Amino acid sequence: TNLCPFGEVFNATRFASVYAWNRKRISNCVADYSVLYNSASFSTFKCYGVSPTKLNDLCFTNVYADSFVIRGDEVRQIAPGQTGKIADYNYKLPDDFTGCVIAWNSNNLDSKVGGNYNYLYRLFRKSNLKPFERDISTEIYQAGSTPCNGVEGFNCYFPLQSYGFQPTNGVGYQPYRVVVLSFELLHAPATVCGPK
Amino acid sequence: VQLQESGGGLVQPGGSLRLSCAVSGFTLDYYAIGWFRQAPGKEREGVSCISSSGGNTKYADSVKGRFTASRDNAKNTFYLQMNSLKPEDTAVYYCAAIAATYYSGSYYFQCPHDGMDYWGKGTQVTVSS
Amino acid sequence: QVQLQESGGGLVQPGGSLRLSCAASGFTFRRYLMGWARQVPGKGLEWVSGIYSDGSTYYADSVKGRFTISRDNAKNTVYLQMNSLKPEDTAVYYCAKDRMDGSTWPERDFGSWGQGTQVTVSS
Repeated sequence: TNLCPFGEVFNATRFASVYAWNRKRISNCVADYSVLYNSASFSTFKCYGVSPTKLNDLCFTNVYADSFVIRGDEVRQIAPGQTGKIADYNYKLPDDFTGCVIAWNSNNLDSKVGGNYNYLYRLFRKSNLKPFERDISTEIYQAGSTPCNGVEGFNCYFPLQSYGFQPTNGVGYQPYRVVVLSFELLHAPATVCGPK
Repeated sequence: VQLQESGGGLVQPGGSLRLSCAVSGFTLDYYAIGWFRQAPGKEREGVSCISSSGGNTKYADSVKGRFTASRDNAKNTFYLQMNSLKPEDTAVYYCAAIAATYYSGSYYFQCPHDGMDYWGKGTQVTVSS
Repeated sequence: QVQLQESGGGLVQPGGSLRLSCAASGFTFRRYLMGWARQVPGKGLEWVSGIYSDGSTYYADSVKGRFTISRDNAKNTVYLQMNSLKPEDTAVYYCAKDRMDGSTWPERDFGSWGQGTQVTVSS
């Protein structure tokens, strides 16, 4: 019985930044959700609209896997009805989200002495991001009265900000990898079910 | 990491001052140091922002031409020289640090208010006669 | 708001018993998941054990049998007791306050983190 390749998502060598969050579509397979529960890496496993036990007994036409990296104290923003810089400007979940949120500490892989600057998050935007939208524009954002023409000044900010992950940083500030599973059920054969 | 503020004083109009900010425990290869101010009755406002190297200095329009930001060559201490002070400049001044942004082979050193990671305790500066 | 303090540990012989203790003031301790998490140097955090508000207990395969977790009543301290320690346990142990009330078995969200102490098992 062919299984859903969850390993290609969780054990990916490189994880995309939060602003440019990577989405993989998983379809037409069977997935055993109990390799997830019975693991100790995952510090955060929370579900909305469904119950972990039910997952084995249900079927879904398509499962989406959104993956990215954020700060520890920012994981609380990956939930419906939350606010903050990440939830407002980078990744927003709809109010009726039905799925599970999985996160684990990745300090051994994404930090380096002196700081790892390759991970960025969006810090400025004209309006709040609509749910499941990924704008990756990098134009200069004008925050003050002075008009901006592409030269960063006191009132002309580059919209992206590096995290600067360090190993010395406390657990609250260490990098966490996040994977969001979304369960949509369309009008189509549901070939994602439980293995029983 | 610890941030200490010093040099707060009372001076006559037109006088000068020098604020110091001691930077300790930062192992980051590239960071930025910003000076902010908070006046009575108003929100916090940016005044200055400098690179760790000290090559790039950015000043707000109000303070431009009167404030000079420099870094010592033998210590990790950053200075904000304030000349020709005006009474409206009275406020509590805060030292703050933030990581620099690396993108596509170019570094940016900015001081966005909401992005600062560490703050100092601040000192009051009053300019009266 | 919430403070977690780690007490115990140090240098223990193999087979030694160490009783780790956290105390948390600043929230109603009675109904919140608590757990101990291990960070062996060279790896990421691993969730050893935790206890829910209703006494449901969770252990890891490595520590199953070896460890016991206790949640105190009329006190805000959780106790973690390790026996027959072996070199593989040399690490730092943290305490964690789940961010939602009345959780069940597979729902864990450890937002708050304590300043974990280091446990050394040499000989």
